[PDB]
Amino acid sequence: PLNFSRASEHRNEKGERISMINPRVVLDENGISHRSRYFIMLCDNETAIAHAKKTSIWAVKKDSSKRISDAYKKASVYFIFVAQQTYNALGYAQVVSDLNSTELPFWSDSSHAGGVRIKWIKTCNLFSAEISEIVSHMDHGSEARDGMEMMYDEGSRLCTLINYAIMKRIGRDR
RNA sequence: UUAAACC
Repeated sequence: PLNFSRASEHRNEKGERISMINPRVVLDENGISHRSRYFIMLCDNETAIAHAKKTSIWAVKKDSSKRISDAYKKASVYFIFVAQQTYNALGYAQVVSDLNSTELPFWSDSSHAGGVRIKWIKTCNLFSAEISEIVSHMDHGSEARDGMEMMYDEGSRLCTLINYAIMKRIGRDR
């Protein structure tokens, strides 16, 4: 079972922090991998998520746009989509363009900085108690804030849990 | 709906 209480204590022989799931993955002092970075999208709008599952365009919020665009410079960047009120996992996707003002989804509003293209990896409408728990403690033990970056081990565990449910025919949406 | 990466 994953426990972050001692995550800072997982270290290699050089003193670098390493992942609790895969000890070969070197992390910064925030638990983030320079190679693979994960952001949560807390979805409150059925129209937006259904349109994004069809068209693969997402609107990024002003408050998280700079950090996401900076992460896209040298890492693979993933968005994990979670329904805000129920914490159902809706899927996860890789960001395959940077922020731009040329291609916006029609549902974007003044909260959004611009658009990105995504490539869906899995889609679902899934309840999992461990996904719920990870989202509920993502901000230092308190609930995730929309657009926040999470730790490598949180992103990787969420992808594993989504994949596992889909392969068991649980929470599929297609 | 075969995560990616690392091995």
